[PDB]
Amino acid sequence: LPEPLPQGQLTAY
Amino acid sequence: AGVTQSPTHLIKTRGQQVTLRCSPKSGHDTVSWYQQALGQGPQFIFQYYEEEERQRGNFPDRFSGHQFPNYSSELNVNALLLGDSALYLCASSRTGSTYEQYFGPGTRLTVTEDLKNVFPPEVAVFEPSEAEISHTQKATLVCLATGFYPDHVELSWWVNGKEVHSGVCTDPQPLKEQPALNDSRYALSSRLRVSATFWQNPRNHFRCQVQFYGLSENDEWTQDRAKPVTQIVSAEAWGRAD
Amino acid sequence: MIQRTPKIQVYSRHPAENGKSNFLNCYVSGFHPSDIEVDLLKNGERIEKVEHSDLSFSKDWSFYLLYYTEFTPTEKDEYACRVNHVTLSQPKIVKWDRDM
Amino acid sequence: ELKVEQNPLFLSMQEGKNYTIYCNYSTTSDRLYWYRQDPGKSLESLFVLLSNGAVKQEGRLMASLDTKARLSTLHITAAVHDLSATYFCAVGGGSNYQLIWGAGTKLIIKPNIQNPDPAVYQLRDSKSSDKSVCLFTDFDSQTNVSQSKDSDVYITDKCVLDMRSMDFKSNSAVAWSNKSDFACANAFNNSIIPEDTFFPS
Amino acid sequence: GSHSMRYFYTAMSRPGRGEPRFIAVGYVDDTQFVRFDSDAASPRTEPRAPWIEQEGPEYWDRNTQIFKTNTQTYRESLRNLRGYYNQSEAGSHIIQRMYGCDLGPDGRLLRGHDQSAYDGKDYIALNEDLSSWTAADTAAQITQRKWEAARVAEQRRAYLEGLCVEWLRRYLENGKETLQRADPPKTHVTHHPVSDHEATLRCWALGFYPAEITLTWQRDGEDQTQDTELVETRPAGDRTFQKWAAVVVPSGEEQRYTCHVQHEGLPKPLTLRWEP
Ligand SMILES: [Mg+2]
Ligand SMILES: [Mg+2]
Ligand code: NA
Repeated sequence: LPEPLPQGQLTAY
Repeated sequence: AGVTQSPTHLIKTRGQQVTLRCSPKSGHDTVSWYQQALGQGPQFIFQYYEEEERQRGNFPDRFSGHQFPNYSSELNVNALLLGDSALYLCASSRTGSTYEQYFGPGTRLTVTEDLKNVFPPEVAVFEPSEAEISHTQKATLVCLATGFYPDHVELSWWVNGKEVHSGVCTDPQPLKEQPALNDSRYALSSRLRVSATFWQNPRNHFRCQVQFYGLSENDEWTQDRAKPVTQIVSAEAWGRAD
Repeated sequence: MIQRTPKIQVYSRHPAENGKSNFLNCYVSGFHPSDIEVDLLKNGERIEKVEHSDLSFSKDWSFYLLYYTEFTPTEKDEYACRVNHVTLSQPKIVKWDRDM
Repeated sequence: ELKVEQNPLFLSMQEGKNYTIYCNYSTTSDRLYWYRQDPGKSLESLFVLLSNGAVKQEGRLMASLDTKARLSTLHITAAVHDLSATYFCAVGGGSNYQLIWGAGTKLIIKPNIQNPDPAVYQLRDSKSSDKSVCLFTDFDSQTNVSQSKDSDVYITDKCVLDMRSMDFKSNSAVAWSNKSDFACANAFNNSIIPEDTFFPS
Repeated sequence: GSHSMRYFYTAMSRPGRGEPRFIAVGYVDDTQFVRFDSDAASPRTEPRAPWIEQEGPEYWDRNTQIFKTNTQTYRESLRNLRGYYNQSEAGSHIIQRMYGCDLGPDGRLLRGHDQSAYDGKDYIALNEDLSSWTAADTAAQITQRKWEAARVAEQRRAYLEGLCVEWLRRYLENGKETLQRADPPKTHVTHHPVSDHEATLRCWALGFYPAEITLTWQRDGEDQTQDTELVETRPAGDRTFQKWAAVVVPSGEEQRYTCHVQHEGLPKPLTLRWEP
């Protein structure tokens, strides 16, 4: 199972 | 915004049809539909995602659903059976996220043989006893909402035009007035306890308010009694000094 | 930047037996960047029914792919793999040696 | 195949005390939820447990997941009346959208009555010489209110009110009958009540 | 053991030829089980192992949505790295990331991993303790801070210690038939003369699972490390692997030579030699 999206926005590099 | 549902209630007869609306919590894209019967755990109807019915539970074709491009949904139930009476609930979640699933307030469906079964409540309040006041220095107002069908009511206490929660206690379940029949009307009691000194001030106003979820303006009515529409039935009382 | 040239391996799944159905593989690995053109040739002509694995990388971050096809080895038929990368001035063709 | 069973179906508890309710499930859990439902209300989310050894605590509630035992437990600490509701357990398996729900565990948190003053009082309708209503109040939480033999007599179950400001809690039961035969003194007969209960007049 | 789960993400920018492509693949051990390619008509996570097909509708929606969201975020990440390095709008770049878990006793995490590379060079890694990072350079330090600020290591740790390790055992249970059976190498030594004076000895190892293997040529019980040709372990396409070790030997001296095979499927190590 891949890591689930956080409740908020996904943090970039 | 959180999970929303519309309508509040529906009172139908067999063979009729209904549609119910749900809007997911902002950020949620998938919606769940559950049927909950009296003293029962929710039962899965279907899940909609990307406007498609993703999975279905043990529900027939008369249970049909829709999902709009804005993630909002609809649950249509046709050829209504007396057994379809339930709390129809919607839950939403954000796909590929943290697994939270929130529910809407639910739509209370009642499928009855005939609309003649629908009755609004009679509300009455009863004033504190001299004895209670003298013996406890406390005062209890009792409010009775009687003779209503269906069991869709919201009782609230209003002291000085403001809703109170403190010192209140409403029955969690109504009484069947005719415990023997299936179309029995209900009775419900509530208590509001105040200090004797508060009841003793006649400038203090008490109102018990019962919201009934009854018939729509659109429902046909043929009975020689007021159409039992959604309405508020209240009973008021001023404090006494004695 | 870091530009790594692909290492090529041309082989069969099972030991090659003339007249017997098998699989012809070309394993392109050790490359970087990801863009690669890979072809399997039967007597110099490209095999049309050619499938490949999904893009993945090794511990050193270099990519690897598998290009494969159903095939029947014969005594006369020559099989090869033709590969093109940015690191290559022109395509690199490797003949399939059945003993390797 | 995925079956969810909660236990007990109902739990009687004293405020201030600690209790544990259980959720057993039969097949591999993808998700295990704990929901709360108040009477005539919808489902409030409490917890989602996703993997073995997960423990989540929110206020007086703590949920743990044991995937080896295929059990989840909900701990209620320093129980307060407000925690009284039906607590549900829902499980999802096989990466299906369909959650199987437990039949729920009704939590009845009873108050500890410091100075029981059991009494039956008569209340009058502000409006008329109706109906009128009898009130059983101030008794300890271990008093069980029973339904009447008479079908024309109506008795509500015991209810807890909280005079939050005064830090005071009390139990009450309400009785009424249209029949003029009915009287306050006979109302709570058929129920086992204290005997020091006060009957004014 | 140890069993493992790894997800491999490849984000590649391509100026003028469209928006960055995102590829994700999933592995349990050495078996790929999923794929996602943003270049498809309607990108959908696809099953790549038989044992993953059983998963219900939710698994597909979840995987697709994670990958579709990561695609957008990887476009953004690529623009950031371009900027950190003051890079041309014309050049094509690649962010790679490998993350996953090693299964320890009691089904608990034995080891967590999360690593990233810019254009094939180590960029940012999550440390063995799962709370810290090692930035390869100054640009990676900007990332390090973005992540420390967003408490990313704690989020990633929760996944590795929980969801990841739970989902790995599951997959291992569903596919115990193949994932839990180690296929030993089928081995033989071939002889190929080179001249009147020399001959090639090739030690073959075919059809083994998983890929980890050691093929060693030994002359008189002494490692031929110096002159042994070794091919990269290569896939046979049936989910198994192939490898050969070759050495040029003096003609008539072939019996001094021995091949050593170390594999997980092999109860004891193999001592192999040419039997004409
Ligand atoms: Mg790596
Ligand atoms: Mg070229
Ligand atoms: Na190319």
